[PDB]
Amino acid sequence: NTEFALSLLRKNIMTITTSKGEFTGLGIHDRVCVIPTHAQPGDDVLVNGQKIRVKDKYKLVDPENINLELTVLTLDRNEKFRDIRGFISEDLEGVDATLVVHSNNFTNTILEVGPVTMAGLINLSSTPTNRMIRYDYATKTGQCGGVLCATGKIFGIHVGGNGRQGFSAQLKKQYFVE
Ligand SMILES: *[C@@H](CC(=O)OCC)[C@H](C[C@@H]1CCNC1=O)NC(=O)[C@H](CC#C)n1cccc(NC(=O)c2cc(C)on2)c1=O
Repeated sequence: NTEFALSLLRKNIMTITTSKGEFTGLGIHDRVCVIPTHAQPGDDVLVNGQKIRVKDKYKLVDPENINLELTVLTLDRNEKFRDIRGFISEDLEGVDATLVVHSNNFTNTILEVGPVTMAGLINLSSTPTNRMIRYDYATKTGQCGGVLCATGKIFGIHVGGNGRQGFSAQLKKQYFVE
C-alpha cells in the first residue's frame, strides 16, 4: 500500500493553495486535477508554490443535483499528469484504505484510515453531499484533499470530518468525460 501511495506522491499528488489555505491536489490526467469544492479556487492557484492560471473549473454534482464536494480543475502548466484513471475503483466496501496527504504540516504523509464504507448521503457543512465514503479515523485540519486509496485502487478525495470520522468524496471515471 505504501509503495502505491508513494508512486502517487511522486507523479500525481501536489499542494494546491487557494485563498482558503493549502489543499492536497490529485492530478488525474493531462492537466486535469481535483480539489475539494470548499477550497473555492479562483482564476489562479498555487501549485507547489507556483502561480498557475486555472484554465477550467467546474463543481461536480450528481444527476439528482446533489452536491458532491468535488471540483475538477484544468491547469495551464506544461507538466502533464500520469493517467491514473485506470486505478479509480468503486469496489471500496470494507477495504483497509490509506490516505495520502501532501498539504500544510502533513507533507508526504501516508495514513492508515482503516476499513472504509459507502456512507452515501450525509449532511456535510450544512450541505447534503452524496457518494460519501466514511472511515473511522480522526482526520485533522490541513488534510483535506488527501487521496483515499489502496494498492492499485483509488477511491476518493478527503473532504472533511468530525474529529472521530473522516469522509472522502468518491472518485468516478465518468467525472473526467465530457
Ligand atoms: C479540511 C480543510 C482544512 O483542513 O483547512 C483548509 C485549509 C477539513 C478536514 C476536516 C476538519 C476536521 N476533521 C476533518 O477531517 N475539512 C473541513 O473542515 C470541512 C470544510 C467544508 C466543507 N468541514 C467544514 C464544517 C463541518 C464539517 N464536517 C461535517 O459537517 C460532518 C458531518 C458529519 C456526519 O461528520 N462531519 C467539514 O468537514
